[PDB]
Amino acid sequence: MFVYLSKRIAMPNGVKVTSIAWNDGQGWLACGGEKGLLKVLKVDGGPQGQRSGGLSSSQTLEGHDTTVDLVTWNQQYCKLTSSDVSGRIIVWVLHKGMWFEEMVNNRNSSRVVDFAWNPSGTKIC
Amino acid sequence: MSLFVVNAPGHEGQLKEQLIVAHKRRPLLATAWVNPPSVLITNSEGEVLTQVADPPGSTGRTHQPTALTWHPNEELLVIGWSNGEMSLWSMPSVSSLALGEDYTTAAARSAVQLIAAKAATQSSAEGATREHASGAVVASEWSTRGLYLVSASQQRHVVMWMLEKIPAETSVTFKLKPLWSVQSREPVARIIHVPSKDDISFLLADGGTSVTAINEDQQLFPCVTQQEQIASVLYDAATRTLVTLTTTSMIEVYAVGEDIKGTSTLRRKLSAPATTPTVSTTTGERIAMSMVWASPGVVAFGSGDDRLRILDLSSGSLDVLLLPQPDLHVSSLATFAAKGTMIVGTVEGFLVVFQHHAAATEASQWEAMTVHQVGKCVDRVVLTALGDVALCCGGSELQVLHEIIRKRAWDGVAAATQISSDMVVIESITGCQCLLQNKGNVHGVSIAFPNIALWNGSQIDFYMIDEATSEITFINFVLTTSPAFAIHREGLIYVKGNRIVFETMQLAPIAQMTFTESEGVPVIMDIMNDYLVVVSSKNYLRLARISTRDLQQLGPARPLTFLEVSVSGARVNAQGRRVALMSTLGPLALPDTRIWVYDSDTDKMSFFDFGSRNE
Repeated sequence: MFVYLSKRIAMPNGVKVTSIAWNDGQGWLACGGEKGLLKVLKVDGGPQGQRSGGLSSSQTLEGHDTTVDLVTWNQQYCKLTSSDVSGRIIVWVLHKGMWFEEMVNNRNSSRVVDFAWNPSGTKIC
Repeated sequence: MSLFVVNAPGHEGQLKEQLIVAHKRRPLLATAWVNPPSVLITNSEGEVLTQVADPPGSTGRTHQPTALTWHPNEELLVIGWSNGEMSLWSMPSVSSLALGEDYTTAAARSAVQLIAAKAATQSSAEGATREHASGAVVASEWSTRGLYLVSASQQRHVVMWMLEKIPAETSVTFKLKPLWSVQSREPVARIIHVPSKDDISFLLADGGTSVTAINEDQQLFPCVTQQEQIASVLYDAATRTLVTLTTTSMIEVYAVGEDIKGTSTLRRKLSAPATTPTVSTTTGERIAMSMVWASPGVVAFGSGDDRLRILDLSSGSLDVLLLPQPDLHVSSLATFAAKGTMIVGTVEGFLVVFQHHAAATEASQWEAMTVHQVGKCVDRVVLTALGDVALCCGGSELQVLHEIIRKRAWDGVAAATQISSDMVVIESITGCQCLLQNKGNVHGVSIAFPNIALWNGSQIDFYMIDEATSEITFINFVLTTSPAFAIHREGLIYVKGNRIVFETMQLAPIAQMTFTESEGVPVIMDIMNDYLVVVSSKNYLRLARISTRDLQQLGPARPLTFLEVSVSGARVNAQGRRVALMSTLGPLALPDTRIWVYDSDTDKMSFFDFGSRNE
């Protein structure tokens, strides 16, 4: 296989990126950055967005305070899961191109390390 | 022929000639004034829409705007001040107001854009002062698709900005966020953008010897290299051509490919003599170099002399097309690609308008249509979306010239002629020649002697002449906005809303039946003797006969068969049977070379063209 650079995208404010997750369902790419930065792009994976690398949509998300570090997807229901250094875990649901917060949790005692979806997409660890 | 109407939105502030900008598609225009430092945003007719100052928080430091740029498709302006603060002026869209759906005529759109501009907003980009490090924004530029912005300051700081359109719960807001903070060798003067045929890549020129581009790789690299100082760089996106005229007036045309590298194709020595040069001592500055894109493939420049120098990049031929007179010092230049028209501004106070022949010798293709002597030295010339031309006169002075045809009329007793924006000469066959001045500009003239009605857009004033004393006095106004109005011995017939209102001199209603949207809004009307013709906005033709009591419609509404071809004027004969029709071409109100005749008896529409006569 051949790997070649095709595109560089600079997120706003020049903040170091710490968590990247791509959704198989529709091409929703997620990016996390320091000081509670959460970004979601939509890149078209079809031939229109293949040769040109079409960045179809952009959306900045908020609700995190510390550096976003753990981001994961769920393709069947197209759901997102996010965390931060503080320990705030947020699940995001798509609705008309708007990512609504669905649940916020915080153990307030330990740092969350990683997420894990079952291959069926019904359980989260 | 035709003339400009000159509207000057009055302000005693010192206008900056370098800071008048026009939205390329929406008909708006922004100006920056000093003492007081402020920004007047007006429509395309010079009518003030809003006035903008520093957003609140200032401790008396009313900062000075230094750069204004438009959004290429939205009604959005961004202003770089003297302190590096980057403000953003946004008017709410009409469709966001959720009002009625009848807003499709020009006047209603003007009124709603006026009230929305009064309901606009100003926002501040966060941290923009720090990124410029309290440096005045000497330049800014949007991308071709208008979602990347670049701001360059006098501290050589160049910052790229990403545009985020946030749909609010009841409106739409916008934000501009910094991406990079790079440095140039000098304060960059002009920033240009290159499209790929979206792609983010901006050329930068500081007025030195070499131009520096920057792309998404965050690298500032030169494209063309010259050993002499450059002043202005012309970019053609369709051919990607980059034309540079040196400070010594040397031609350097570079073909630029995808590698962002300029390759010279034509560069020939031009011998401009230095025998007693006319150094600009009246202004105390170097003479401004002037070149713009005259035509696809052809570039014009005026050297500040009495001559105009055209250069055909297709054949490499440079020639001169002279003005009708000698002794004309060209100061600024502009060109309208929609009509193929160049606007030549002179220090003496002349505007010369050159028209494409297709809109022998190649230089004969351009020809000067109108010479308008404004009588004041022009600083900068900026065209608008519709073709209206704004001028900066005397530094602190601004004018907006809108091109119209001269209104005139001939009732049978006296002829009325328009000679200025608001001066009208009325002259009978009895020698009763007198001049009258209006409060506002002249937009419509109708005469039924001695009653004479003039429409100034917002209203019509009908004046009475007492020829026994030869005294003329305003009496009362009819506040309507339609271009359709015509006075008669029986009364005045105009359009209020959908209704076509017939009244007396004391405005006693005569005919009143409400029209519908299917019948539409009449735009054109003609009165002569006892016959009237009405043309709506949907090509509908209604002949009518006016009598002492009623308006007997001679038959139903009729359509006519001809981008699209509209109707701008109609005149009916004394039998009330044949109607002469003036057509236009395209939404730009371009004149048409053929004229139309509708006969109601046979209901035919014949025509005769004048392009066969080159007329």
